[PDB]
This record gives sequence, structure tokens and C-alpha cells, in this order.
Amino acid sequence: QGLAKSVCKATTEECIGPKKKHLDYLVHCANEPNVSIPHLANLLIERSQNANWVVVYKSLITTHHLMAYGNERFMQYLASSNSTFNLSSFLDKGTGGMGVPGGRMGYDMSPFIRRYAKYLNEKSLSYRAMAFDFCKVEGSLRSMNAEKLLKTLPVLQAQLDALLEFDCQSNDLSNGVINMSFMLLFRDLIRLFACYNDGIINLLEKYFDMNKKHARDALDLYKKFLVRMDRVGEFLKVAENVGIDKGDIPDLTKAPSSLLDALEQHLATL
Repeated sequence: QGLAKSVCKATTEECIGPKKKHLDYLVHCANEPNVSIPHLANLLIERSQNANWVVVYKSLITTHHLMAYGNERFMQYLASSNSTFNLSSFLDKGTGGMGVPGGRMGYDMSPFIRRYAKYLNEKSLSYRAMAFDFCKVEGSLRSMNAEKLLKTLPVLQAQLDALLEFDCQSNDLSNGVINMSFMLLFRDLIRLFACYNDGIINLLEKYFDMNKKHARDALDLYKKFLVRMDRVGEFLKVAENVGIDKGDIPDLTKAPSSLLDALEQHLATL
């Protein structure tokens, strides 16, 4: 199978992000009904077990790319057959070429590899719980019904929380590998942010017609949402400073407290 060779070409030790050509080939393969998704996943998982942080991170970036740009086949597998990454203890302190030193790159990249892998596994978990990819919304948060909304927001929120745990500073984004991952995280965040907002507008529309327990659930979810928009604001700030088009940066607006005041008063009278 051309797979193996292709997975290796996209996950080479060269310290730059996987090349568009290879990512495009793998996406082609991933959408083909006669190709073994399990096999392709195992090949990537195998590379994610490498000792070299560059190979690992690129394997994670390739998986993210397949998850966001190929059809669901690849994604459905990881979520169902629960095929996760196991990098919760990844650590690269052991730095060939022309004898070029890697310095403390492996060490400083390690936390990001961990957080990124964790977000990708959380992306799988989220799809396993919903049967669909929030970053592609079939399954409108805006129109969804109260009960469905309340079981959906906790899942969307957990996926967004895992993404924000990336928590990098501008000085951290210092090579082509981590830069590419941050770009892919940014694209997911924008989509996630939009779904979250839709879900919350919907929550507020149905809030006043909710019973007693559901009213309390919704109020909590709403407060959590407020905390998270500040976090998204900080993420976007960093996105702005590292060179991402301000035209692709959503213009957030502080939420009105009078509104939160209303939700609480209504809750009591209930």
C-alpha cells in the first residue's frame, strides 16, 4: 500500500510542517471506500510513538488534517474503535544532519505535543458522543430543542476547553511545526466558537420557558460560557499577534450584565 510510504513522507524528521502534497494524498486515500481506515490510523499511531518530537508532532498534525479535511471515515474510526493517542507522558529531552543541535526544542515542544494530542483525543470523544463533528455543522445548535441542547452544550464545552488548554504564548510559536498546529487549532476554535455562540443564543431563547431543574442547568452553562469567552478572547489576541489575518478573527463583544441579572431573577421566582 502506498499508505505506509505516504505516512512517512508526511512525518519526516525535517523540522517543518507536513507538506501539502502528502496531506492531500492521504486525504484522497482516506475518502476511498476500498482503503483500510484502521490500517491508516495505525500507521499514524505508530509514528506518534516515535522518540523524535518532530515526527510525533507532525503525526499529530497529519491526523488533525485528516480529521478536519477528509470525509468522516477516518474520524468515525478514531471515535468508535476508540483509537486514541497515548502521549500523556511524552517527553523528549534527547536531542541527524550536519550535526545541527536541536537544543532544548524537544523539551519545550513536549507540553504542546501533550496538550495537542489530548485535544485530538477530545475531538474523537466529542464526535463519539454526538455522531457528528461540531466543526462542520446537520445538527444545528441554533434550532436544536431544549433537552437536546442541554446534553449537547456540555460536550461542545469540553471540546473547546481541551482546545484552550493548548495555552501558548507568542514566544512559544517558534518553528514551522508548532505554527502549523496552532493554525489548525485556530481554524477549529473559530468553528467551535460559532457553534457555542449559536447554542447559547438558543439556550437563552428557551431559558424562560424551561422548568426548574433545566433552568438551573442552563444558568450554570451560561455562566461557564461567559468565563470561556474571555479565554477565547485571549486565544484570539495571541492569534492576532502571531500573524493571523484580522479578517479571520471574530469580533467579540463583552456580554451584558443586565441580561445575567435577568436570568437570575427569573430563576428565583421559579
